[PDB]
Amino acid sequence: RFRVYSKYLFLTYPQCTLEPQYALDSLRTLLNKYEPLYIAAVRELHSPHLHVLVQNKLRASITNPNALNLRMDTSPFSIFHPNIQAAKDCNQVRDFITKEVSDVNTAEWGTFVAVS
DNA sequence: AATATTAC
Ligand SMILES: [Mn+2]
Ligand SMILES: [Mn+2]
Repeated sequence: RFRVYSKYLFLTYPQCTLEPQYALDSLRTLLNKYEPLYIAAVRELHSPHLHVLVQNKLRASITNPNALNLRMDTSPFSIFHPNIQAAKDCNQVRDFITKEVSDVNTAEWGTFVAVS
């Protein structure tokens, strides 16, 4: 039985290559009930993988482990599944994934929130 | 969970 109940989410999509911008744009509508405040999306192309950090205005309660899955819009139309965690420190997470980044592979939206 | 071994 899986439950993530948090305002702040650290997503990881292994073996995933989605352009960070489209991952950001569609995760923003998937999460729109929780009013996303800030989103950062970083593709790492050295095990190719996505990291996403999401700061919402309301505590998101996620109980469907597939609710955030993403599908390519071209062949082979693969489902991409994330590790979904509550972020223990948004500053540490942000630091981790932006350090992992070229600035071509990054996508931000909104104003970063200074958690307390 | 459920990608996968990536994930503060
Ligand atoms: Mn990484
Ligand atoms: Mn870890």
